[PDB]
Amino acid sequence: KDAWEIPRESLRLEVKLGQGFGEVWMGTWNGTTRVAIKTLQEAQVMKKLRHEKLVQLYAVVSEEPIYIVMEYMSKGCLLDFLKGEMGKYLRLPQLVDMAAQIASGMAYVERMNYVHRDLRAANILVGENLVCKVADFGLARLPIKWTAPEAALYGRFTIKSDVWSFGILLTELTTKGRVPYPGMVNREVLDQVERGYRMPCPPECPESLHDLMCQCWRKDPEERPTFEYLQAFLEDYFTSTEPQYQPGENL
Ligand SMILES: */C(=C/C(=O)Nc1ccc2ncnc(Nc3cccc(Br)c3)c2c1)CN(C)C
Repeated sequence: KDAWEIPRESLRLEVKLGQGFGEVWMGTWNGTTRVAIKTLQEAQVMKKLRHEKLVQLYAVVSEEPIYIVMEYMSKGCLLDFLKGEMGKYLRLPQLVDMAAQIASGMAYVERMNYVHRDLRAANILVGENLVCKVADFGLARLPIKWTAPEAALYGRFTIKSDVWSFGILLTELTTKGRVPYPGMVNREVLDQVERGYRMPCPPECPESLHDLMCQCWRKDPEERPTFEYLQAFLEDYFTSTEPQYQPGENL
C-alpha cells in the first residue's frame, strides 16, 4: 500500500451526488477537509497527473469496498450546468473561457503523453467562479458521438482522438448542452461522418469558432491542432480572432 492510502475512519460520507461503478458522495476528510468520494484505475493514473485544471486526487482506500477521494467541485458536472438555470445567462465570452480551461487541462495531459478517451461535457466539473476541470480518467491511458472515427472503428485512441472529442465538446458549449448530431442515431452518425459529414455552425456561434471545431474533426488525426494551440487560440479569442464580437440573444 502506497502513501496515497488512508483509513476509512478518516472519511465522513454525507450527501449523494452521485449515481448509481457505484455512487458518488460529498464528504469530509480528517474532520477538516471537504472532499468528493467515488464508491464502487482512475486513481493510479490520477496519482501521476497534477494540474490546476484537472480535478485533484487526494487519497485512496485500497480496499474493498474501494473509495477514491478527490477535490470537490461545487457546481457539479458541466452538462447539467449548461442545461440548467445558468445555461440561460452563459454567453460566448464565458463559454470560450470555459473551453480554454478545458484546453489547458488537456494541454497538460498532452505534455504528459496521456490520453483521456472520454472527453465530453458529462466529464467536466464546474466549481466556483466558472472554473472547469477535466474529470473521469476512468478510461485514461497509457459514446461514439464524441469518439473520433479512427478510435470508434479501429481502437486507435490518441491525443488526436481527444481533440476530436474536444470539437464535439465545443458544440455542447455553444448549444447549451444539446446532444450532438440532433435527430441522428449512433449508426447514422457513424455512416455520415465516414462519408465526410460534419455538424454545421451552431446558431449564433461565429464561423471562426466553428472553423476551429472543423479543424478538430479533420479525417486525419495528425492534421488536427494541438491542445496547446487550442488553448492559446481560445485564450486570445476575443482580441486576435473576434475583436468585433457583439452579444446576441443566446451567444
Ligand atoms: C452530472 C453530475 C456530476 O458529475 N456531479 C458531480 C458533482 C460534484 C462532484 N464533485 C466532485 N467530483 C465529482 N465527480 C467525480 C468524478 C470522478 C471521481 C470522483 Br471521486 C468524483 C462530482 C460529480 C454527470 N452527468 C453524467 C452529466
